[PDB]
Amino acid sequence: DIVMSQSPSSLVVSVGEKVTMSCXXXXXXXXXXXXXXXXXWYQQKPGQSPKLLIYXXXXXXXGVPDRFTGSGSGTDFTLTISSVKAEDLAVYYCXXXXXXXXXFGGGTKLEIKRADAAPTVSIFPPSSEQLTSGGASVVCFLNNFYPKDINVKWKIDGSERQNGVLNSWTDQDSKDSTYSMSSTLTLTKDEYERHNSYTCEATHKTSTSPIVKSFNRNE
Amino acid sequence: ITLLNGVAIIVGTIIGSGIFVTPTGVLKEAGSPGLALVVWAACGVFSIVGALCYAELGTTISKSGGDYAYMLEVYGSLPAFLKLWIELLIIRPSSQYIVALVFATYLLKPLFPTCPVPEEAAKLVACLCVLLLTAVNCYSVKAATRVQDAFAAAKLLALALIILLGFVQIFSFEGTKLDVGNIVLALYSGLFAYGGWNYLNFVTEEMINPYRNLPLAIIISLPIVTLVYVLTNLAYFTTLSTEQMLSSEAVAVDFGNYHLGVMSWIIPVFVGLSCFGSVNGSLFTSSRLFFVLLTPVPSLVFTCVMTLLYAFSKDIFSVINFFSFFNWLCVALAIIGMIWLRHRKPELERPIKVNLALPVFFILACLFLIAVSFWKTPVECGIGFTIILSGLPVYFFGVWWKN
Amino acid sequence: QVQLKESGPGLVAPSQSLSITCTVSGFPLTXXXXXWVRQPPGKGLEWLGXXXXXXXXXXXXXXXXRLSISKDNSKSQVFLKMNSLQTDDTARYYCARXXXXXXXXXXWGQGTSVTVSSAKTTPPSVYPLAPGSSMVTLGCLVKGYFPEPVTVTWNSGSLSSGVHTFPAVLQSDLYTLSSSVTVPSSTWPSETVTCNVAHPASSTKVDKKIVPRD
Amino acid sequence: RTRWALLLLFWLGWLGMLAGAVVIIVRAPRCRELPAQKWWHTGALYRIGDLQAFQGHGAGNLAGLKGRLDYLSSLKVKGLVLGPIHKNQKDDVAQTDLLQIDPNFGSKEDFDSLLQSAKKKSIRVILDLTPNYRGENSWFSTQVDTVATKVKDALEFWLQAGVDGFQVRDIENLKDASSFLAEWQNITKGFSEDRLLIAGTNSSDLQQILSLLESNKDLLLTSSYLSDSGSTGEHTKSLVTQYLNATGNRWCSWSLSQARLLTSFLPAQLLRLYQLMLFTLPGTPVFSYGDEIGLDAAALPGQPMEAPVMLWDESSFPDIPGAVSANMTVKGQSEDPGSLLSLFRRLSDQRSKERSLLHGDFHAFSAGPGLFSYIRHWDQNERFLVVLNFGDVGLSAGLQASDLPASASLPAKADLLLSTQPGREEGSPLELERLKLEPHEGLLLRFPYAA
Ligand SMILES: *[C@@H]1O[C@H](CO)[C@@H](O[C@@H]2O[C@H](CO)[C@@H](O)[C@H](O)[C@H]2NC(C)=O)[C@H](O)[C@H]1NC(C)=O
Ligand SMILES: CC(C)CCC[C@@H](C)[C@H]1CC[C@H]2[C@@H]3CC=C4C[C@@H](O)CC[C@]4(C)[C@H]3CC[C@]12C
Ligand SMILES: CC(C)CCC[C@@H](C)[C@H]1CC[C@H]2[C@@H]3CC=C4C[C@@H](O)CC[C@]4(C)[C@H]3CC[C@]12C
Ligand SMILES: CC(C)CCC[C@@H](C)[C@H]1CC[C@H]2[C@@H]3CC=C4C[C@@H](O)CC[C@]4(C)[C@H]3CC[C@]12C
Ligand SMILES: CC(C)CCC[C@@H](C)[C@H]1CC[C@H]2[C@@H]3CC=C4C[C@@H](O)CC[C@]4(C)[C@H]3CC[C@]12C
Ligand SMILES: CC(C)CCC[C@@H](C)[C@H]1CC[C@H]2[C@@H]3CC=C4C[C@@H](O)CC[C@]4(C)[C@H]3CC[C@]12C
Ligand SMILES: *[C@@H]1O[C@H](CO)[C@@H](O)[C@H](O)[C@H]1NC(C)=O
Ligand SMILES: *[C@@H]1O[C@H](CO)[C@@H](O)[C@H](O)[C@H]1NC(C)=O
Ligand SMILES: *[C@@H]1O[C@H](CO)[C@@H](O)[C@H](O)[C@H]1NC(C)=O
Repeated sequence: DIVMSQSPSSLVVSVGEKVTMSCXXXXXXXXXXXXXXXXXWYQQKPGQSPKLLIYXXXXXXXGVPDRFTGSGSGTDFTLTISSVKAEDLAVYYCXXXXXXXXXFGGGTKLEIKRADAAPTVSIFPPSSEQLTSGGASVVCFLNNFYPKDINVKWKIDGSERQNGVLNSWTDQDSKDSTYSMSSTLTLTKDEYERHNSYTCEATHKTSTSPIVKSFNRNE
Repeated sequence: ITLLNGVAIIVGTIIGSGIFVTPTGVLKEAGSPGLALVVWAACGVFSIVGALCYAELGTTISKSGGDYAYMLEVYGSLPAFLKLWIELLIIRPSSQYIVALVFATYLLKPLFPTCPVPEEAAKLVACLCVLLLTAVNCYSVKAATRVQDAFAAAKLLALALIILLGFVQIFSFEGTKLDVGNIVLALYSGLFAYGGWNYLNFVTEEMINPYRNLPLAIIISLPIVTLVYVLTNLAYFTTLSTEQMLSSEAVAVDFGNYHLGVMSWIIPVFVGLSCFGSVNGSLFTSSRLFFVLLTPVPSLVFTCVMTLLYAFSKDIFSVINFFSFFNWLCVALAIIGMIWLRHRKPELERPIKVNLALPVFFILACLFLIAVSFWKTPVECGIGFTIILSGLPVYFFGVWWKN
Repeated sequence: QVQLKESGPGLVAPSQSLSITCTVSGFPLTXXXXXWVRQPPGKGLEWLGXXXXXXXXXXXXXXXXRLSISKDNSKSQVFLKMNSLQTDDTARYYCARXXXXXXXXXXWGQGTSVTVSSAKTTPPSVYPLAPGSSMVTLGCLVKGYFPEPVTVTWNSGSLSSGVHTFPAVLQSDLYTLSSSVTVPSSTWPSETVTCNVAHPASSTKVDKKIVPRD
Repeated sequence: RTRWALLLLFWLGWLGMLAGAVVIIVRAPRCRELPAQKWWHTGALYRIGDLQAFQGHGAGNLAGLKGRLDYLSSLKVKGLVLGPIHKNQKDDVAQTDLLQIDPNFGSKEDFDSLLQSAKKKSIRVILDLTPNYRGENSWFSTQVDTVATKVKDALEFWLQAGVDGFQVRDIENLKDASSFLAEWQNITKGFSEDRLLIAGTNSSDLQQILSLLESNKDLLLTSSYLSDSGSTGEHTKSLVTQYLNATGNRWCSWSLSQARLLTSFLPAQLLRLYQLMLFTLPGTPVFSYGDEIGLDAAALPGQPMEAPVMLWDESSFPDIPGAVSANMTVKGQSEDPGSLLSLFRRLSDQRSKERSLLHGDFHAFSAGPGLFSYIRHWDQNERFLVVLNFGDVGLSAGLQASDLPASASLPAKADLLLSTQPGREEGSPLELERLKLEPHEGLLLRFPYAA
């Protein structure tokens, strides 16, 4: 069984920086009767099925942009993007185009460097339909920040509540290369109406002081 | 009996029925027929140096010694018991098994012309020939040799008929496969056909004076048989493929079917009686030499039982190379005796004086024949070697229980 | 065009067999070999087997005993039989398409998120989010559903700006995700923006027309 | 007293041993009779359409051909299918006589010396008889009924001069094709029943090939049936199996086309994979010249693709000196044991020698997708198993022998005679349940009777 080892586990570049990712096979992937190297390169955008880019280690598939150049032979291979775009954020794999059991690659995630940007904090009260069933949950969204490491801390009218809060970052955007973060608090019907003011705080690298959005129950 | 009629007594013994089995075995280990032809002509003049020095030896051990083994060996080596024991259990009965087995393959080959013959059905018909010919010797020694001289004509006209067709129809050096393990193992099979030259003194010495006759009567009778053995190979190499006669149990029947339809009827009844009498004559000489309390009759039953034990083998060319390793062992221990008697005894030697040139060509040659096949495959030599030492239990039984 | 439709994700109890379909269009099924590829989320790809016009399989040794690939030549779809589903079988099962003995999977499938568990299917409970009191955001909180894939878009292809659908998180053996959309405040009073959900394990399509807070 | 029983027990025991020997040869199965092998069944054929290009540059006479036969018999061909050498000026009916040879080729006394020198090497010359071999329409578009009698009168003249068969091509271009092949097969067999008549057709579909073989069952029919096999040999298992059942496993020629080479239809990676298949299928392979060295109608500028120039050495093409390399020649491939000329000399050795490949039976069983495999067997001789991998990947052959007869069933190991790709050791035994072929590799495994 051929073993495929993709060298860089995760890389981050800016737009137009000529990224390369390496590969290495255990057994030799060069049939020495036709001298054609056998390796493939797939591209998996986040949330989508994979897509073939390169077969026989240098032949680009039909409909692939010309930034993707692959070269090498023997037991070393390299996929090269000449200049990355904003939408080339994906995960790149490696197959074995000449084998009985086709062993795939490990995987390599391509991030994108951009300049820093501050979030856009918005806080929502629970809706009228959720208030009917007997449950209460408040939501604090955080839109369009780059560096993807925000520690959101919840405060209830001067009391920092940090037990049982949910967080879920989204994958990096393909248009403006930014992230997003949601933050929902799980409370009861009795725990929500026992207080009035709710504070969501957003720590970032853009500002020293946190960005605060809030609301009051009574109005 | 003169020089002319005395030579015809010699060729009656040396043209045996072994000629009909060996050319498949000489081609299997020499490949192309051009190399297979020179192996045939090599062993013929290889025999003429060995059969002539035995003729210098056998005339002296019959007059001064007076027996085959003992009185010669009390000069040579006083343990002669294992020499008679190796002669009588693996030399005589295995020779009587092969000549019986070629009768079995040729009798069934018209029934299975393209199939191989069922080899467990060839073990039965071979032993059905021996049990018929064991009892015919024990019942009447008179009636046994009478049809045997009639069967001596059957091996000649069937052999001449093959050469008769070898002239009617009329690469060679391509597939040599030269190997020292192969050129000595294909030389064993060609030497199996030259049988009986080591028993040649009892046949021709009694008739006329052996002064200059017996070298001159053997120096012309061996080139006259080596021509006939080569002329029966060209009758195979022209009438058949080298690939057809490599996969063949009876090569003469495959030859005979190619030419005439009722010539297929006439071959296995002619060569069938060739080896029928050849195993009959081989029971005669093996009966008396153990004798020369016990009658000649239990000597016939001992070489009968111990030749049925060779039905546990697998092929003919396995036991032929098992035979030739030990047949050529014991002749080297004989001719080492006469050169040791070149400084020991005067022997009153006026049959023939010359011992300089001829035996030294031979003893180094059969030692080369015994060297390669021992290192090659001793799984047949070792099972023959595990039993030659087993006579020493019987030797201890003879030292003290008779004392 | 080359289209490989697929069944969508399915929920099953453990040690029950699963048959997944890979219905195709746009090419003759008998002239190309259709392969199957397993991928657990956040991990590497794994290959399962092949098929042909003579229903001849070439399986992989790690997954040969519990997979039985079959092809229905009439309706132009291939099948994949699961056997004895253990808890490490929750994955996506892609069904690709390769040329006649070349092993270069060009046109892939759409993906089926097989999820195996002993639990029960639960329909989602969707609640909107209104801002109340230069652009403003609308939210759609979808809470309480067990089978994980839910596709949330806004007004079925109308709104494509600021559509941030967050990944699903797991708590109390249910999944809760929320979506967001960024639009100016001139459009949403002058229109109405309605969150729509799709739950392909149950086909529970619920819409919530967003009312504004006072 | 004591003499009574012990001879009577031998009188019992000898018949106690004869009672086994007399029934064992009756319980044992016997051979069935060999079929009468005609001379063309015993090996391959070899077509020379152009004598001018087989040796080259004005030395293409029939008299110069005699030096080539010791090369041409090292390939171990059993026939020779010399092109149309009769005098014919193109598209002209009255000025074509099939009795006299064109003096550009030689003369009548040169041809009769060629037949005599071919008999010493066991090579049979099969004369072509396509009447208009220079026009695009081969069979004289109008007045078709006298050119039928022009060949019928010339079927007697070359048969009394010592040719050993005949060959006509393009029988799709004359009317009444199935009836004219019936009169000529009678004349060619009524003279002697060891003569040949190879017809040739360009039609690739099966239903036009069976209509020619339903009247005459004793001619070879070369055609382009196997020509459009696919891009990578896709329908090769389908086309080989369906044709042998369409005729009920009769005798039939196996060739890619009626006149063209191998490389006019295949990539260069599939040449060693088809020369293994064309020798071991139950019929006479009909190669054209240059198919033993991998001659290419392309890759050399200024070449007529109907008749390329043979590459004997590097001096074969003096028109462009830097084109012909040292591995594309007959001399350059003779000593190289991994070349293509050695494969043609190892496979035609086995086709002429062994009896399973000669007139054995054919039983192809199921395997993995993308590879073809079949068995070859006579009564009790050596058995042959060919495995061809037509895919561009390293498939593991899963051999499912569930429909083979009990006389010819698979062993657990079988030793490798030769493989078309270097990388395996030859002669060693090879397991069958774990085979694991290479991309575009073919194997030839043998195993004995053992039943
Ligand atoms: C095989 O031979 C037939 C002979 O009839 C060819 O058919 C002719 O093709 C020419 C030009 O291609 C046409 O002008 C004729 O009208 C055709 N005749 C008929 C009866 O169809 C056919 O093209 C050949 N096939 C190949 C691949 O060469
Ligand atoms: C020692 C002596 C008595 C041995 C005699 C052997 C006899 C019985 C054997 C040897 C040759 C044999 C024949 C060889 C060939 C054929 C042709 C076949 O189609 C029918 C059997 C037949 C006709 C055989 C009959 C039996 C046969 C005559
Ligand atoms: C114990 C001693 C005295 C026995 C003497 C007789 C022996 C040597 C003989 C008599 C009968 C013979 C057997 C007769 C037939 C067959 C069948 C054949 O397919 C293999 C050999 C075999 C099995 C023989 C072996 C040797 C045998 C057993
Ligand atoms: C000298 C003695 C021991 C030889 C004995 C040979 C015996 C066993 C052989 C020789 C001739 C043989 C017969 C020759 C022909 C036939 C006809 C065939 O359709 C059935 C077998 C049968 C009937 C054979 C049986 C076996 C047979 C009788
Ligand atoms: C194979 C096994 C069973 C051994 C067979 C041994 C046979 C061949 C031997 C053993 C005993 C022998 C017998 C012993 C004594 C006599 C008396 C004599 O006046 C005629 C021969 C005769 C009748 C012998 C015939 C051959 C014989 C039967
Ligand atoms: C002395 C007594 C006990 C036995 C006399 C017969 C002996 C010498 C015979 C009978 C059985 C014979 C064996 C039968 C079969 C085989 C297998 C073969 O691959 C090598 C030779 C070998 C091993 C033979 C050697 C010689 C042998 C042992
Ligand atoms: C040839 O034809 C004639 C009459 O047409 C016929 O009698 C004869 O048998 C044929 N020859 C064969 C079939 O060999
Ligand atoms: C061969 O002949 C028939 C007729 O076409 C075919 O359908 C079938 O596959 C084969 N039958 C047998 C018995 O081999
Ligand atoms: C012959 O050798 C040349 C090197 O000069 C090489 O380019 C060519 O591919 C070789 N021919 C074949 C058929 O491989």
